[PDB]
Amino acid sequence: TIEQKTRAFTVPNIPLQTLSNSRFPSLIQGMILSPDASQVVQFQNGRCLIDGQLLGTTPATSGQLFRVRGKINQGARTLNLTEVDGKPFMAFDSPAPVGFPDFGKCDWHMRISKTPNNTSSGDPMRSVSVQTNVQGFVPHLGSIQFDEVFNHPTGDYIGTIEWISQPSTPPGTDINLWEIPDYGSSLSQAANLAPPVFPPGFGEALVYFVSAFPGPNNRSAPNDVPCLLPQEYITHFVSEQAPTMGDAALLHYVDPDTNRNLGEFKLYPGGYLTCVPNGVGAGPQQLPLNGVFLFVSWVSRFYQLKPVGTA
Amino acid sequence: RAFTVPNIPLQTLSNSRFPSLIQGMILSPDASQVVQFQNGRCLIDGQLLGTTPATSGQLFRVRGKINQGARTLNLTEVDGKPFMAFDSPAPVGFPDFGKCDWHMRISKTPNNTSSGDPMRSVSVQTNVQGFVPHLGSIQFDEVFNHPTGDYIGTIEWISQPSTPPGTDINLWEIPDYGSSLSQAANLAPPVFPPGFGEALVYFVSAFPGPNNRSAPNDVPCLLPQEYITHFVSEQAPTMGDAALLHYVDPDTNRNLGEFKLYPGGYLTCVPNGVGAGPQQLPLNGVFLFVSWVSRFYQLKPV
Ligand SMILES: CC(=O)N[C@H]1[C@H](Oc2ccc([N+](=O)[O-])cc2)O[C@H](CO)[C@@H](O[C@@H]2O[C@@H](C)[C@@H](O)[C@@H](O)[C@@H]2O)[C@@H]1O[C@@H]1O[C@H](CO)[C@H](O)[C@H](O)[C@H]1O[C@@H]1O[C@@H](C)[C@@H](O)[C@@H](O)[C@@H]1O
Ligand SMILES: CC(=O)N[C@H]1[C@H](Oc2ccc([N+](=O)[O-])cc2)O[C@H](CO)[C@@H](O[C@@H]2O[C@@H](C)[C@@H](O)[C@@H](O)[C@@H]2O)[C@@H]1O[C@@H]1O[C@H](CO)[C@H](O)[C@H](O)[C@H]1O[C@@H]1O[C@@H](C)[C@@H](O)[C@@H](O)[C@@H]1O
Ligand code: NA
Ligand code: NA
Repeated sequence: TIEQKTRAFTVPNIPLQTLSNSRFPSLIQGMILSPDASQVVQFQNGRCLIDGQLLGTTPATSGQLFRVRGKINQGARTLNLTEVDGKPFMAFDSPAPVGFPDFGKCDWHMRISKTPNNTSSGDPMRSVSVQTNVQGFVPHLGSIQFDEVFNHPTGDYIGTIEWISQPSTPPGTDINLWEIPDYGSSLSQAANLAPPVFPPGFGEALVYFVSAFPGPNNRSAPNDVPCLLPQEYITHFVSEQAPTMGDAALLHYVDPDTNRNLGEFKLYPGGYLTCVPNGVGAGPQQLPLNGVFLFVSWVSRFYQLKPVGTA
Repeated sequence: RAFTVPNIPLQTLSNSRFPSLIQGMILSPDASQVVQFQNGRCLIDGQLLGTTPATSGQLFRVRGKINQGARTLNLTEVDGKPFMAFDSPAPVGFPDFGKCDWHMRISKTPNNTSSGDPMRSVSVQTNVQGFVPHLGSIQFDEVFNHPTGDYIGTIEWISQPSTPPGTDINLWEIPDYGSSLSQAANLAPPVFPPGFGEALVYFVSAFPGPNNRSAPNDVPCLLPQEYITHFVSEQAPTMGDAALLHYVDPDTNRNLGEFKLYPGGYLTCVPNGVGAGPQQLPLNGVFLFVSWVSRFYQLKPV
């Protein structure tokens, strides 16, 4: 319809501190730049074009995000993946089932239970561990491998990663949540991976939204999980499907108390934000978390942003 | 601002009492069922009620301080901000699962270590003297012999209440937020069956744990969480007694049934006799706002 092809672009009118991470369900706790200015990312969750096209394993909503489901035989180590709703995972079509975790460079410590409940007594929760850099980690091929033999009844199991730790191998290496796992095998490449996102350069830098995930690391600091977009942005775009009318959407991060612009950002159609750091050490991490991103105008990709923060 | 609801199939939307996909749309098994959920409560102009969060990020989490050797979790908001006593039933997003024991998993935050499993199991009964979230605290079943600090987590699975012994889980109910001395202030109000041929519509998702029926623990809620987020963002003024919705098959554009969305944040339909109701409909439909109507507008039976 005319209305559909002329639908004005909008973003959710909610403060950032109230919005959610798109790599796991949690409130956003900060904005950061990547420690390495050359950091390329290839997250498989939290990937959506601003006209509402989902990429990688990204779900439309948080209901499906960061869950794992599959069948496992008693005495086996192999979880044969399905979609979160129990339907078959069409392998080679996607890197993994929709919402499957994309936490690379760490060990996963999962909690799962047999579904649906068919019991009248007892604790149904089971602890399993998954390494992501071993030959058995092949979600693209339809399966992942637990560390230990699964001595519990054969069936359909659902759950999630509860906490993460430093990868078992190579021994001594740290968690690196900037990376995704290898979804494929030594024999087969993972098909339909969401593409990499490169630093824009020319004064601009990628903006990441972070939330702490349980577990230790070599730095005795929170495991901050960076993502490109709040989940509510993704849901909004999927619902709205507003046509992209320019190279980038200029956003102002506005203080709700004073109505003053705290920082200029560009939201690119590929589904990521940039800013111009106001010198070394400056950046969006210096801004309060109660601001609201407001859509100002479609702009050229060459449009220059006022630098944000203080060096 | 014109009123709209999210253009996303129902099966892709989320429960507003815990983060999970909606797996069904039902009427209450008891036609006289009154509900008083504290989460998933939002006026359709974007006004949150009870303990309802704007988004799923805050939903169904518990945070507080606990001392090594104590049984008491002194609650904060999920972001660590102080919780004000006597003001609300509980912190924003605090679970509202009544008539069950809670089996929680929590961890000390932020991480300040390079070693170890940080996860702790604790259990909470909701009908005991120590369950007083309105006063800012809940009591664990066992003494907490783990380091003092700021803990965050959620309910992992539920079971039949410890007392009275033998009683079953009933997720149509909420816990007792209040104390012996005072009732909880600012509870979201009860929602009563509308009568006049109409019936309340509930969105259901399964939650882990046993029960006396050896069946799934089904969690009913009044609105998908995405509807709440939408209303909070849009803040569209209510301009009729009810918003008339069509539940549309997006594959064909066929109208599968008429519903009313009331200003108080709940949906009704008219069942076409017994056996009929929204549970007969496929879950891939999208609700579409059609018109503001008066409360006397008669719905076509579903
Ligand atoms: C405190 C506890 O663990 N209670 C268990 C109970 O434990 C014992 C029974 C007898 C002895 N003994 O001879 O000395 C020692 C320990 O065992 C029964 C039977 O297995 C458990 O009840 C059953 O499982 C529950 C999950 C419910 O489905 C219940 O209906 C079943 O009968 C009992 O577990 C507790 O049951 C309570 C209701 O009666 C209530 O549901 C409570 O939350 C349950 O405790 C939880 O589950 C336990 C298995 C355990 O994990 C505990 O830490 C949890 O809090
Ligand atoms: C298999 C295991 O449990 N590995 C543990 C290791 O356990 C033992 C140490 C010594 C004995 N013994 O003398 O007989 C027996 C078992 O203990 C070390 C600490 O000394 C653990 O490493 C530390 O904790 C981890 C969570 C990491 O933070 C790590 O950096 C710390 O040094 C070790 O845990 C495993 O470490 C691996 C990296 O080296 C990897 O992170 C792996 O996932 C860890 O295993 C998990 O955590 C354990 C504590 C345990 O809960 C296990 O079930 C988990 O899979
Ligand atoms: Na692999
Ligand atoms: Na109480």
